[PDB]
Amino acid sequence: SVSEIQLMHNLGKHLNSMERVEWLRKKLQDVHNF
Amino acid sequence: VSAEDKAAAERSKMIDKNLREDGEKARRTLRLLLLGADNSGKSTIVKGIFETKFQVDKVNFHMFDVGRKWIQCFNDVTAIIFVVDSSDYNRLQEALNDFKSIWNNRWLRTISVILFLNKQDLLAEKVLAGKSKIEDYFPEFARYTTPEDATPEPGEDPRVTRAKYFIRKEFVDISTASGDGRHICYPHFTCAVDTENARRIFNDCKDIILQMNLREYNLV
Amino acid sequence: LDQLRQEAEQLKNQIRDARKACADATLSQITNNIDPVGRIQMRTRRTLRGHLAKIYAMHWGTDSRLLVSASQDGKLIIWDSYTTNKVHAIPLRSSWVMTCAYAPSGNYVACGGLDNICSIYNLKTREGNVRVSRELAGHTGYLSCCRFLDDNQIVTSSGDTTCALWDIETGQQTTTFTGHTGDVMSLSLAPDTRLFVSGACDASAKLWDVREGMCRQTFTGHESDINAICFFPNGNAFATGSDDATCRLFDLRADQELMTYSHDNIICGITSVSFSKSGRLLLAGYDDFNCNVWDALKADRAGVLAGHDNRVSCLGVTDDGMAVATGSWDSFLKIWN
Amino acid sequence: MTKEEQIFLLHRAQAQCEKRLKECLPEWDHILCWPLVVAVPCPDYIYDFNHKGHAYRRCWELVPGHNRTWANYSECVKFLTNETREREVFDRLGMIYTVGYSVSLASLTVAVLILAYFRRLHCTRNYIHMHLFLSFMLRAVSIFVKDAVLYSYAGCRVAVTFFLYFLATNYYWILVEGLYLHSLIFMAFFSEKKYLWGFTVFGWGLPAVFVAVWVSVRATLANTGCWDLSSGNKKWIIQVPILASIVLNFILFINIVRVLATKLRETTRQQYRKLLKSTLVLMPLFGVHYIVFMATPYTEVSGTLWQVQMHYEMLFNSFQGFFVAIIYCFCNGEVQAEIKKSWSRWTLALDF
Amino acid sequence: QARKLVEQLKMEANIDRIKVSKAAADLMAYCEAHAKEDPLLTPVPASENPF
Amino acid sequence: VQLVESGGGLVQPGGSRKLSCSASGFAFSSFGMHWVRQAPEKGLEWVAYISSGSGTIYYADTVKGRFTISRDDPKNTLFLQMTSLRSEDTAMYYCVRSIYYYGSSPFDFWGQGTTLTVSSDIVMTQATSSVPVTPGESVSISCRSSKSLLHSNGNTYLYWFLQRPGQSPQLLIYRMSNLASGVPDRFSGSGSGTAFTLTISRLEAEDVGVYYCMQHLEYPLTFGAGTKLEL
Repeated sequence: SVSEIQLMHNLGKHLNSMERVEWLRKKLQDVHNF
Repeated sequence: VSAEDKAAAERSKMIDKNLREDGEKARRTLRLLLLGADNSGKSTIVKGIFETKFQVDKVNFHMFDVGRKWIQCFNDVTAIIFVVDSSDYNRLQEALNDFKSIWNNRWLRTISVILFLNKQDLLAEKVLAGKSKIEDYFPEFARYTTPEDATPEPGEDPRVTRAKYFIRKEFVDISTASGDGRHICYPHFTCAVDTENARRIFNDCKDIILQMNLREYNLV
Repeated sequence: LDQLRQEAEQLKNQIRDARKACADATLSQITNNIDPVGRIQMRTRRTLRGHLAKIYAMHWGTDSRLLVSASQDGKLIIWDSYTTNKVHAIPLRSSWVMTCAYAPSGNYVACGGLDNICSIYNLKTREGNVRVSRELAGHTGYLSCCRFLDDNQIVTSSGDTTCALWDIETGQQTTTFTGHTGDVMSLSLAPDTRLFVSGACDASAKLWDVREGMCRQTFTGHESDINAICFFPNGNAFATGSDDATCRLFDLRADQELMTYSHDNIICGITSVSFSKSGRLLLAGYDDFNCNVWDALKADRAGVLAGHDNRVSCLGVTDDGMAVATGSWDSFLKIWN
Repeated sequence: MTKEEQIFLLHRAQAQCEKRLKECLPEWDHILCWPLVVAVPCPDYIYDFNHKGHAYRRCWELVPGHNRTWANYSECVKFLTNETREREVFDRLGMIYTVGYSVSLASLTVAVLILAYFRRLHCTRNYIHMHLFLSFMLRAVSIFVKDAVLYSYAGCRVAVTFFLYFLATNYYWILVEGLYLHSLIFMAFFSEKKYLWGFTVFGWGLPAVFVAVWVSVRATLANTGCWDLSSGNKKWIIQVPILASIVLNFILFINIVRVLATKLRETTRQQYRKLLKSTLVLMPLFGVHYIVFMATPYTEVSGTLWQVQMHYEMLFNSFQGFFVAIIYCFCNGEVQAEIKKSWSRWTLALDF
Repeated sequence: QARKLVEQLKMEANIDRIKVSKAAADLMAYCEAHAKEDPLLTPVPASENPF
Repeated sequence: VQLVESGGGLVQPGGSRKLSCSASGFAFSSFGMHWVRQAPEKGLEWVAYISSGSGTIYYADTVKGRFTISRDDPKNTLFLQMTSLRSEDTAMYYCVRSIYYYGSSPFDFWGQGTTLTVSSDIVMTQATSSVPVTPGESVSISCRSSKSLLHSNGNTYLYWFLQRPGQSPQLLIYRMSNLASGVPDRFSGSGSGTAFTLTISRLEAEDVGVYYCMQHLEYPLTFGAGTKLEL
């Protein structure tokens, strides 16, 4: 594979999963307050 | 500008177009300088200035024979075909000195010489006869022997092979005495009947161009 | 034979002694207390393109505006340097041209080289085309230089160690000049067209009378071939350039070398030489791809013409002293001023 | 899945929970819809939750000392990891190619100017070198622009499109270098001006062909985000032609090295040093290092193979321009003579 | 032949010669005579220079 | 050098005709070509011009749009296509060769014309329409222009032609100062800005006709009224 492209694809997926985890992490906190 | 000057500039542009066309047509040819002396078949290799044109494998060659200033003229030439006579031994040293002078020529430091040794049949016949011995003209010949593993012949005489290789060694180690690798001497044999001379010149010119390209790329 | 050789040696010794006593002082110590030129910086006002190979010869016209250029591509080009236009494109029969000349009238141009033939081309004629007028044959070696005397007289030098005068209409040799041992490489006609000097590979220069046909003087100050020769505008001296990588200024009324121009870093031979209108600047063109402006009086490099990627082959000046022209092996002719 | 998709799914679940209520008592806690110790399976619409467990409630029991409902979500969050290991590796790989493309870009900018400011060095060889040196610089600049837009809409989809194009051109002008030298060694007195047309159209045009195909397919079938996320087997429309460029260049590299070994033998450590020198200086031009990991599949970021690949390629892909700019421009004999001749001309100017 | 060589040498020897100092003076005098008319030595005004 | 012209004849108004000039004796391909007509009794009028290589063409506003000028260099011919003929187009038409480069003499050769009968600009004028002369005397003919014909390149673009009875115009002096080939040295020209004179010393027979002065600084090429000399 082309490593330069793969790094962009992997970095994008990493950040996509991080934002999803940040959202769910915040959503769980609301459950704690509920 | 005036209309006269506009027309003059148009004429100049047409002249420039014609010059470009002529240069485009003439760019492809490869030049060659033919050097040597009398009784050497210099002018009998291929079948003011006696320029000749001949083609091989769609590649055009322009050989120039003149008749050492003016050597400056052939400074950007593909190769120098230096023909020598190796049948008469008295002037063999004269031919060696001429080869030395041309090989060390300042204008020709980067020009590879396609050295030709002509009339090898006469040399072989003289070797068989035994009337004249190269040792009488070059004593080191007496102390010379042909290489064991570097003698490809079609079934010729060991004496003839030894003499031919001695003369070739003299010329070649004159060539490599100080060459620095910027140009090479290509030795060959001609008997005035061998028609495989244009092929040799073509192969040696291809090798010269290849060596120049590699030197540009530093590969060699 | 032995007596003849002894007499020749005695006469040579007498000549050396006579010309040694006449040298009371030296031009070097006569021209020390003058104003040096300084820095001769010249810019390429025009650069001519159209020549697709090495330029070997170039000669100005009488009007200081039309110039012929002969190059190894096998073409004589007439340039109008004022508008950088191409007035004519003359195809040569032989591409190994080493000299060219412009007729003083402007009706004709001359070209010569390795073919031993000086071709004359009629420029100003009806039908609106430049056409070959006369081919001068009779030289045995290659032609080194050629200069017109008039519409019917041209002087040439060859590599057979000779110089000749020709009648173009008859196309016949009117006088043959003999005495040079090596190949003659350059010739300069006097301003009065009565004498001309020639230098050869024998490292000597000889002065010839155009009419009589005799060698009036012979000069020896070089230890190598002389490649270029130029008459002073005064006509009473000249300059030679040699493979020695040195120039030398000779006189005629003193019969011995006057000056030598050399530099330690200069080991390349002199390809061409010419003089400005005043004769104060002997301009030389070398193999190191540049030209030097040697003060002929002081013999110093007062300037450099460094714009050529390859060896400078030809170097001339206009008849009005307004511009210089240099042609080099880079296939570019350049007008500097 | 993505953040936006998850937010949409949670909103759909909230509406569905409301519908159930209209049709202890059920209630919505912003994640789950508990029924009427009560244990509920971990919701299936939360991507990062552990679906092998459940959340425990008490029937609803309030938090002692507070007025908030009590629930236990420990099981669903078992797999969540606050680990920065993967991101740190990404950042380090970002630093490697940023430095290498910085020096590679800086040196090739000088290399292009030198081959242009000297009309002496104007041949079909240096023209091809000029285009290659330009492809290297454009590829480096594309990465900087793509990095500054993706990580910092049609606005960000242009940076990705230029990235995939100017990258593909560099791999294809590296191929032209090898193809030119191949023909320059294996074709007898081959025409040079005629081939300069094909090389320039092939070195810039063909990369546009399958990159323009990428834009069409992404805009018709996967028009989402900045196109910086793999959409399945779409990546191979760009990479496969680039991977072909690497294999073909390797094939040419062996031939050139092979022949150079024949010549040095048909002219001994003194011979092996020469072949070694020729091979090493001829490797950067051909991109020989690309062959090692050209066939590496998409592997786990924490894996060992992935770590070796990225630290290897991000170092030698980014520094390749540096080597090409020195071996072929600054180490060329003709180039050095022009610098010395130019310096002498300037030195003669100082002689005033 | 040697006879022609000796004859030419005698002819060249039996000529009028002046001291090199006077020839140098003549060359300097001519340089000064044409000194004020050589644009290649003193640049001419840009309006007068054809190029 | 010959420029033989064909065409002419009777034509009904509003028709079309083709005039031809066949050239033989010079390098046609390197020569520009011009057309010049002459009314039944008036002076000369420029019509068209085609440059070498057919890269530049000019016409006259009087006939622009309806005339076309072309050339067949391999055939060594010059063509003038006419369209929408008017009653003012009845004249005698001439073809002229003119090569352009430094030191050249444009309008060097004219030709014998063909008769056609049908059933702003720089201005120079000739004050005298008739000037009796006697053999052996000196005659000075001056003609002035609207503006200065001197250019930045130093050329004063004035040309002199003589038209003897039953003959085509022949050039005498070009660029106001330079003699031509085949013309006796007795003719000369000179002048300064806007003041142009032509001198003939030792006037002889065969020098009787109409003198026309022309300019070439910028198109259209305008002719003078014509000064006629009578015994």
